[PDB]
Amino acid sequence: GGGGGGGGGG
Amino acid sequence: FGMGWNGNHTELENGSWGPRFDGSMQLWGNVYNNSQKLKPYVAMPDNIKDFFDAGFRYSNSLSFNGATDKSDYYVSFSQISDDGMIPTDADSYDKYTFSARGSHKAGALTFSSSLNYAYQKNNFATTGQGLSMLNSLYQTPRDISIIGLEDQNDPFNTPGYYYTPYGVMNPYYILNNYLNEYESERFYGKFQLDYEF
Amino acid sequence: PLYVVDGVPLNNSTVYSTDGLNSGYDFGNGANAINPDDVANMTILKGAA
Amino acid sequence: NDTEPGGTAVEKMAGDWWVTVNAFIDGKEVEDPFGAGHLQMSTYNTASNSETEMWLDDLGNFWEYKLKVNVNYAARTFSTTGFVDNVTYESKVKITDGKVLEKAATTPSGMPADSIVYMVQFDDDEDGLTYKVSGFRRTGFPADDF
Amino acid sequence: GGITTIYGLNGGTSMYAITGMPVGVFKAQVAERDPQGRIVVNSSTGLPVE
Amino acid sequence: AVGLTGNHCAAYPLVSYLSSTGDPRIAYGISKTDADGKYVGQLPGGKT
Amino acid sequence: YEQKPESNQYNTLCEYTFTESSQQMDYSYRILFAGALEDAKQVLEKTT
Amino acid sequence: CDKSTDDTSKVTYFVTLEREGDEKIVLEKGQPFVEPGYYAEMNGEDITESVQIKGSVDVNTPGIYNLVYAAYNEDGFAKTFTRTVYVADNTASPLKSGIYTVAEGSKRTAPSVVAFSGYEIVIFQMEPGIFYISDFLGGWYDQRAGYGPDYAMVGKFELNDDNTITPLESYVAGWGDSMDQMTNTLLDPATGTLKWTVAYAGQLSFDIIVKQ
Amino acid sequence: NLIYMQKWVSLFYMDHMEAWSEIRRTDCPKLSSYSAAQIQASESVYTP
Ligand SMILES: [Ca+2]
Ligand SMILES: [Mg+2]
Repeated sequence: GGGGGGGGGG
Repeated sequence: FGMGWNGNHTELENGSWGPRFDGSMQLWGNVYNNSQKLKPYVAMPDNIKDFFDAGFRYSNSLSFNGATDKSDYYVSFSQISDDGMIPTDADSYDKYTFSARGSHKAGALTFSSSLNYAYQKNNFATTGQGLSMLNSLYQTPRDISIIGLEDQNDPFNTPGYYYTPYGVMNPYYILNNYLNEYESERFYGKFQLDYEF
Repeated sequence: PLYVVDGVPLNNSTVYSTDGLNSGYDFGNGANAINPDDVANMTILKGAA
Repeated sequence: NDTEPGGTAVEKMAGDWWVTVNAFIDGKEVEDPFGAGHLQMSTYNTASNSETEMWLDDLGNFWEYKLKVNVNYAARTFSTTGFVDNVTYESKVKITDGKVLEKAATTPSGMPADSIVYMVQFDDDEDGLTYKVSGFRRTGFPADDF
Repeated sequence: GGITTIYGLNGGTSMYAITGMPVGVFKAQVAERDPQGRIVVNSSTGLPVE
Repeated sequence: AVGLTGNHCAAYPLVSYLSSTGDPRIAYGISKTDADGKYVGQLPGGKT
Repeated sequence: YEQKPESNQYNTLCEYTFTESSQQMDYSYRILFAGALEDAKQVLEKTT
Repeated sequence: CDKSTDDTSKVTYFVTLEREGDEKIVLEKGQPFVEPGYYAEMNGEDITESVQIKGSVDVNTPGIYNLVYAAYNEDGFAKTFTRTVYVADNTASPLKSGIYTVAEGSKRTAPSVVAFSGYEIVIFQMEPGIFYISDFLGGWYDQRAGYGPDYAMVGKFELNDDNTITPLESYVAGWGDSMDQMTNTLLDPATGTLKWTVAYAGQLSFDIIVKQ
Repeated sequence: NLIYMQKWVSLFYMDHMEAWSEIRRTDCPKLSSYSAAQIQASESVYTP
């Protein structure tokens, strides 16, 4: 499926 | 455990993979004008809980009524104004309605009518994975005082010297400086003609 | 379900963000506009036959 | 009404340690003969997650040894029965009189940390000595590092 | 095919409608297991293997 | 650069080669380290 | 290039730990075939 | 109702410390050591008088003397810098101490070749024949790629009357480590430069040369 | 090797999909025989 997301800083 | 990554201590993380809480005095946050904040390395278990306020909501509703053996009449008004528990006025909802409903019978004929107007003004504290309030809020070390970040006359809370630069921002900045408003106006109603024969 | 008020279909359109991942927000649905103090009776027809 | 995070069966005796290695020569204890200073080592549960054995891993910083030791979790003691195979390079190690002492040691920052102490012997040590590996649990503050 | 996305992240958890299954089936990354139930992990890091 | 933050750093094979050959193109799209001012590449998959 | 130490977007490309379900090129697959290749088919139908 | 997580922090005001003068100094036996100077600031007030210095320079005994300069915060936080002082042997020699600069023609040799120049190294004599060298590699790792002093090849060498140079000892901390072989070494007692090519970890070698 | 190694530098920050494919066709740059951990431990074994 579509949408994507980032990760975080660390 | 407090602020850090890889189990090691850090002065700038958005997370709590640091050492086990010591009580020792360690540094944290950015450096402003050759100065830095220094605090005991302890947990602040209420920090996220303390960030919230109490939402308040006040409502006023009126109605006017009457009838005869051939007619009836209803007219009402409602008002609602919510400023929820997230700080500032970003949780807002104002509802206003007005209604007027009548029916009159004259013989076999009945004509009635209802007309309603609705207003709303929503303001929303936007969510998401970027520079939003809650995402920025969850990404806090267990030892960092969140409500200590609201004072913008404290340079260390200004966006350029916020304690962590990892994809998040000072939550009180985001709520005080972003915008996501909605205003709506709405009219609906009906007309009915009944005739028995 | 189809909201029917007196008895005319009521608009029940929802206004919420189309990208819930980065700018999630929700601004209400069409039934939220009716004032509950005006309701005499509500009857929910569950079946579709 | 509070969630318990849990752990492996030997959680409190696993960990990272900053140890040094002394050696008993002529009956008197010699402070770090090999001059290796403070060395990192780890202990940690086995895949079986029993409460009667754990891994002792020097990380290759002294003799390059890593073996399973028997564990008395209640007493916080560990040892081997005789010499046990090493998993790192085909040797044998003997761990005697090991113990993990809660909050007993002191970090370089002057704070309480867990102490660890055990005696060790190696079947390829041509001098046949018995060494005393002692140290504390690593805090994670750079100031407590070496 | 007998499958169609209803909503779902790219290379992440996704909710489907699949032919002989209830509305809203979820698929998500689980770790590899040996034929005997045990969890496969990476020889060098220790972390699970997809 | 807009959708995400900066995620890419120089990799070790490219940096060691541009350094060995004296190539001045080592300055195009790559930036000296903000700490010592030299060119450093990261061994593939070796961040952690 | 490699994955910057302080962010985490491309760990699985660098460590070769993606899989088929990681969809690491579904966006491009759709662009090339349902974007470009279809438009091209239409072009060759419409002009001589 | 009442809130429980007020910020407990104290704002600590750090110290600034600036070294005035060279970092490495080479003096001859008997020549007095004069403090080059330093400046220390805290919140704009001058705290130069508060700097502590650990170490001493025995000008009448050849060797290496390290001095550590430090100034301290009110919360005990410190900034520091190091100054290293070297002492010669007094005895004459065509090799003069001590701060040398890697000259024009210094390069790799295996497997690549790359030109480097401009880097400083340190050479002083601790015995009428034996000299201490801070980096046989002319800074190919120390200050070329910035790997640090640990990646400098320290050692000793004993000047021959052929004016060739015979290596006594060499060691690179952090890799092992010592050189493989030493060849093409001699001193032109009028340049005044010293040449050497040194071979390293199995398949490396350089062709450096130094001058004041 | 010299034509291929410069083809590789040339395609940095220009056309990475091709760079990957020309690495695959010509297998130059060669894959080193040393591990990432062996290269990190002693740089001298690595051919830049
Ligand atoms: Ca509010
Ligand atoms: Mg298309």
